[PDB]
Amino acid sequence: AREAHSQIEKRRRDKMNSFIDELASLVPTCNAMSRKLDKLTVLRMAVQHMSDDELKHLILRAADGFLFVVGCDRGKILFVSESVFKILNYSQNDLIGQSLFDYLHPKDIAKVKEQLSSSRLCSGARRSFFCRMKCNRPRKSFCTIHSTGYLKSNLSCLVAIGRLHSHMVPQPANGEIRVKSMEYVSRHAIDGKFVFVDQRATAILAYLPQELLGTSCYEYFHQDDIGHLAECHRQVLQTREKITTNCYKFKIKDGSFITLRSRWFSFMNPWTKEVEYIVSTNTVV
Amino acid sequence: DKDKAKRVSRNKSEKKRRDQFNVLIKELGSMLPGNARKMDKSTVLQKSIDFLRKHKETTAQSNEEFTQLMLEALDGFFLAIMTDGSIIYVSESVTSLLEHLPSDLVDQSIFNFIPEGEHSEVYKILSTHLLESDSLTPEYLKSKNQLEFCCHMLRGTIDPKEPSTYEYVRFIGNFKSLTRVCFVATVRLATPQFIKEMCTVEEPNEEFTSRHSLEWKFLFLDHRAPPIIGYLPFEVLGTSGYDYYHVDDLENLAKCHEHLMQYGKGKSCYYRFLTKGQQWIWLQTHYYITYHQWNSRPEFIVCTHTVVSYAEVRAE
Amino acid sequence: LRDNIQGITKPAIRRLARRGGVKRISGLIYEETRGVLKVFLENVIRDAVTYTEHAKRKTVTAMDVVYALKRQGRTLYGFG
Amino acid sequence: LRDNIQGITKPAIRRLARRGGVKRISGLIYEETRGVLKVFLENVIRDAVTYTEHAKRKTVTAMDVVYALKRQGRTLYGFG
Amino acid sequence: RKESYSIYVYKVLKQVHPDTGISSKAMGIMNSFVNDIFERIAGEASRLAHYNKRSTITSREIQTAVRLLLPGELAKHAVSEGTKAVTKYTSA
Amino acid sequence: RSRKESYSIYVYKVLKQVHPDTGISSKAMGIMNSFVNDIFERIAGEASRLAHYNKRSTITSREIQTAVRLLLPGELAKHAVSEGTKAVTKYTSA
Amino acid sequence: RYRPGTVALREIRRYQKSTELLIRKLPFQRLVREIAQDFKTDLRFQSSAVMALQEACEAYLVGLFEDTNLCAIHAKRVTIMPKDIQLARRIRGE
Amino acid sequence: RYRPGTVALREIRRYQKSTELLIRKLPFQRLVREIAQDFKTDLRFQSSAVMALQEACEAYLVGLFEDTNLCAIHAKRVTIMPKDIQLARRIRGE
Amino acid sequence: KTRSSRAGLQFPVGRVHRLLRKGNYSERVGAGAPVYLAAVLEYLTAEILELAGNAARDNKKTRIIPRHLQLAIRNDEELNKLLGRVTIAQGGVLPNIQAVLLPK
Amino acid sequence: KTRSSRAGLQFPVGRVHRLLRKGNYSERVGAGAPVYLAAVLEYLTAEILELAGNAARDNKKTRIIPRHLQLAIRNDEELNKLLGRVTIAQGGVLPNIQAVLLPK
DNA sequence: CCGCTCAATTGGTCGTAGACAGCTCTAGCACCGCTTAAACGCACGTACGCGCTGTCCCCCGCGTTTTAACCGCCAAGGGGATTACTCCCTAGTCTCCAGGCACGGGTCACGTGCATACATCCTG
DNA sequence: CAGGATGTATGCACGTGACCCGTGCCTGGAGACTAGGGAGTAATCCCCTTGGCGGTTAAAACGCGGGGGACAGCGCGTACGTGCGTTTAAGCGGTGCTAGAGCTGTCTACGACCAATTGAGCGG
Repeated sequence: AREAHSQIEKRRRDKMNSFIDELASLVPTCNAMSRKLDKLTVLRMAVQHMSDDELKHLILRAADGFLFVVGCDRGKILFVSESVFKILNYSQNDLIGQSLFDYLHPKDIAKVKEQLSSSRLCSGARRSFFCRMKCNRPRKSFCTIHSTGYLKSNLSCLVAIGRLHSHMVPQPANGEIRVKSMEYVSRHAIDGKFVFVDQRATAILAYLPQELLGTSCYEYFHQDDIGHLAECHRQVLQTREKITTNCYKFKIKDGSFITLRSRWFSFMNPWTKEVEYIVSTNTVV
Repeated sequence: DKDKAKRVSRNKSEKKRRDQFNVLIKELGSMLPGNARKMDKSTVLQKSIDFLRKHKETTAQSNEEFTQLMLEALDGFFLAIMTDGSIIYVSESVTSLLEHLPSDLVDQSIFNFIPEGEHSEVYKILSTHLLESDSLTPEYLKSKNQLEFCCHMLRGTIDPKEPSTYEYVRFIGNFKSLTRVCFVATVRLATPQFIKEMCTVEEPNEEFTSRHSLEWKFLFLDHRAPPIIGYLPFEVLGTSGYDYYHVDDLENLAKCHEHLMQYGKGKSCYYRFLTKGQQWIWLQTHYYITYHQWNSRPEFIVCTHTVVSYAEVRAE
Repeated sequence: LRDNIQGITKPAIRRLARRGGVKRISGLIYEETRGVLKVFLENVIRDAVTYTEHAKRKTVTAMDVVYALKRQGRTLYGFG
Repeated sequence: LRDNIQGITKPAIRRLARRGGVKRISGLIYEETRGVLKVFLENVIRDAVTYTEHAKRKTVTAMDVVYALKRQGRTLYGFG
Repeated sequence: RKESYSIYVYKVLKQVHPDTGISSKAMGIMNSFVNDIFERIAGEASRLAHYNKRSTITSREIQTAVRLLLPGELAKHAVSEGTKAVTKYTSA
Repeated sequence: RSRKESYSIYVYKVLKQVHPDTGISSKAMGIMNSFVNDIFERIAGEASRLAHYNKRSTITSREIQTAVRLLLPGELAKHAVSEGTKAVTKYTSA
Repeated sequence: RYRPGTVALREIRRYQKSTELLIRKLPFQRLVREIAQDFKTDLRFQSSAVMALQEACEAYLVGLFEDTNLCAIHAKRVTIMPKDIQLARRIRGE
Repeated sequence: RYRPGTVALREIRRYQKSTELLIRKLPFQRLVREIAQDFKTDLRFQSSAVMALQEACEAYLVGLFEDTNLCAIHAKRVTIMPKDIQLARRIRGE
Repeated sequence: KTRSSRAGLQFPVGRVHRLLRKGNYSERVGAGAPVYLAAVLEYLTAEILELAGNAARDNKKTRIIPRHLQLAIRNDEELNKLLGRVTIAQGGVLPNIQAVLLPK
Repeated sequence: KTRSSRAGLQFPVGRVHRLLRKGNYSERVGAGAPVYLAAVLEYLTAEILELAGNAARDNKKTRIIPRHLQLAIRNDEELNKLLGRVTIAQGGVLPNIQAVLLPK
């Protein structure tokens, strides 16, 4: 019985050796080598030895804005796509090897430093922010760029696409088809101060998130609509029920007004039975 | 002092060699197709032998991170349909943009989602275009196969009572023959989506833990949350848990928490959480309450958060 | 309340030590003894209370003290 | 069987004492240790045998040793 | 209703010391003693039956428990007493 | 042939969820089996007495929780009680 | 006056002969409640429970003192030190 | 020559590090039979039973030795005496 | 006829039998089991009472008190081993003083 | 489906239930009791194995041996309280050396 | 001592836990031959245990003063103990099938032996 | 710098020791269902603990004196530790035999259970 066992071990050794030599035969370097390579070396060389282009065109033709890569340690631009010349009018040679902070607006640089900070691309590494970037051809010295991307590992960097969205809304919905309008979410203190605002608001309101937070919605509401909106505000504080406003004008960064309609409610935290904030969903008319 | 560890140095060295071999076996096996556990080393090498044969042949006869990034920035998805309108493939990103599962689109007619007044445009685009390729030039490179057109598409929904709602999208793509002729395009929403819902979890299962005060403020956040929610513990501590919840889900969660206040234990409804990366992620949470021994009254809430798929949310 | 451990007076400790056959006591003993007694009481009380809580009672009975001592390896006779 | 207690050698005792962290041993310890061991071992055996007798068996099992140790507050893991 | 051994303890005391009475405090001690020994034997007998896969308790388990639980001199007497009691009981 | 129950399956699985890169010796496994039955008896015994002391005829999570609070050190008891609470909650809810 | 140690031997004989509690009852009751309040407030206590605790506590401390006395004697000391108590406690399993 | 006590330290470290039985197994097995014959002659033993006894015995003695060592140290001594063993056994109520 | 009487015992066989059936000690209890046990309980009880009665007499008392039970149990080495972990309410302690404490 | 699966437990709730229903611990066993206990057993098991796995790696081992279980138990104050009187086959000891013995 | 149960005991019926007879193989008991690490006995050196002197300061004994403890009384009412009804929880029953377990075959980790080449070193 | 000789380390093959997968498979877990006893609950009571009021008093707090005990320092010698050679019996690896452990099947005497009777035990 012991003899059978021992020869089974021989069979195992023989089978392994047979496969190691066979594995070696598939590696050009191992096959070219005259000498009988050791088992460790064969395996090392074997692991070294171990459509997408169609998709590349499919996605690139649909591409918009520009890709850029910026280092987290210094804000240095490591790469940018040629399409950036359409948007910022700077060339690849003007941006690469220079700090992104040299092109960002001073108020947005602080936000980018925070965005670049760490916390198949995973959502945890995901970053998305609006910022103002300098243009080679000029307030018009800057344009508002939406930057969305993920943090990537020697120098850590953000890989993101910068997109220059139109402040105008192209192709209005047809009356025949029920089409979802543009929307943004914001939340307000009891006195109407922004305590939260999203990027959709910035695309719609032109104001970047830091330009809205800590200010009253009444600073942007048109006085013709404030009387109505103020009534909705006074009422919404009294109820959990959603109150929908009429269409109203809201001031945007470029100094113009746009027409919005919004649904408001006062959210109560059941643990304290207290209103945390006014919650608003705004809709573009 | 007395000489020692001579035997240990030799035994360690012999063992070190065995460890090096074991590392290479693991590495070699890891790259294989048809990966399985409990394979013997002989099987690992045999599959590695066959893999190298297949790898050399397939590469001789022949972008992910970029493609994901560009699709998200564009607020778009790949969509491929037959001339007959039947959908053959769609990128998962469509679920975040139009709330459609791949299972809702694939094998279905595209005209089920296009408004009836726009059917003729897409039927014309599919039916008018015909091309036979030569043996030298790939179809995608031919300007004849490249096409750009726009149409509306119906959105999916969790609650079917919601009135039919559509999105205007642009198709940028090319015609390709399959072993019939399909059209494949990146579909971009004309209306930008600066915030979207994560509908599929990148891992089969993931979880994170937190503790909350009797005001529902964060008392604790574990090391597992930040990879999921993007926030480090100090970024959430002292803030209300509600600050991260979706506008519609705030009310349903309040009801769930009221139930928890009543029984001290339970499970939440499905809800969305706003990540630092500005994505809404669908979650479901298990809760229990811990009590102050002196009087057996509540002191804090312990929360176990499970990330869930859009399909799981809509299923119940 | 508080500070009732000091209610275990030096003489009270002397008497106990004498029953134990102790002829002479250092001053450091008295504080040490109080510490030990406090722990002992905490152990018995914690268990006696635990029994009381399980029974959903608010009054601690001698039987709970007995059950606490029994599980601790100490058996006391004459209290039911 | 006699004098098998001598089977517990002085070196064996030294080594056990070393495992107990003992640096230095008086000569009287070796016999004292044998005496104490004899008693401890006897107490366990008497119980193990008693279990065996109750079981109406002629062979003592490890389980009887475990039970004998268990009731004596010498719970042992690894033998079931 | 509550039960005690005070009747039986008293009767036993009069067998050994007819001239002697018992205090209520001492009686409390004796009742605790009887219940404690009952628990010790009943517990040991239960474990013995368990270890031998027996569902029934017999005099063998108790005798064994007595031999295990009691000191040598007490065990010898207690066993003879139990043996006599069962023998007499069976005969009567 | 006869069959004997063991916890070896479950002890193994638990380790694989904690330290997947490690295994268990046969002696260590025998020790863990000895440990599980010991603790089981301690809890089941304590729970039995608690039912007796309160003239109850049924063992519930309350007896076990109490036995756990009595038997374990406070740190382990807190965790063990929470785990027992969660397991029952999840089970009864499904 | 008597030379020190003579009175102690008289006291030892007296207290060993005695059975009554050597510790003051009311201070003890306050101490019990002071401790018990930490596990649960608004507790009530039977007078029998208090006596049970006092009897158990004195028996415990006296037993500890006996072992403590032996330790001091073993060290060829008459006066007992905290270190004698700590050793006895450690050996006893505390 | 190694100075007195340097060997003992190496031995302590070595024996504490190891897990092997220190008592010679056959002598032990005979000792078990030598005692067991007093309760019942013509008695047989499982080999595992003998090892179980030995492991319990060595563990017991080691525990006793550690307490004994503390007693000698408490006395400001290094050498352990039978007196130190007897004290430890008395304190543990053996 | 009373089972206790058949066994020649003072202790109640019926109560013991019931107590063995209670407590969940077993699924079944042998008829001779409570008889054997009652004899043991009675025997041990008698040993303590007899010794305690002597202690009472030594103290010139005609009634047993916990002090007497304590002395009897602690003086008898077999009972001391059996009940060495037991505490007796108002038992006091044995009058033991170490010789090293005595004057010389 | 197994109750253990329904409770998210690894331990055999069905086995635990049988073991609680047997052994005469009570006349009846609550349906939730086995689940609660299985969770406790699993928790304690995990705590020991977690420490043991560290002990193995701290010594460059990939295999848990009795020594690791002993070391884990004696180093962990709570486990040593629970298992302080327990002896382990080939358990070994903590490397306790008194300062008076050490060179200085 | 007096009154009144219903706990204790009788005498059945019933199902089965254990005793009993029997067989099957396991592990222990008994013994030998050979290897050599542990065990024994002896020689030599000194660190450690022990006894002793001599400070020096800590505790014990005693008195006197002051404080809370015991003892006794009281009332307030809360909580444990009790009895009465509902119903729902799990033991008990029957059934089905797959998860955990044992046995066989096969595989991996280990030291240990050996071949072999390279490090190195002695002298020309 | 060369060649022959010696040792370190690399590399492999070797079988044993430890280990796991597969196949079988059946036992025991889970599911469905019911019966009726246990537990939960409401409604009640009234015994015991809480709490205070007041006085008497021993017990506790505090202060001082001075002898006794704890302790440090010093010296003595010897019982112990350390090293060595010699020996032996413990380990190890066998062989050889079967008493006893352990499981299988039969059948009984046994205790559980219930209806009936009665007189030892409990309240006052």
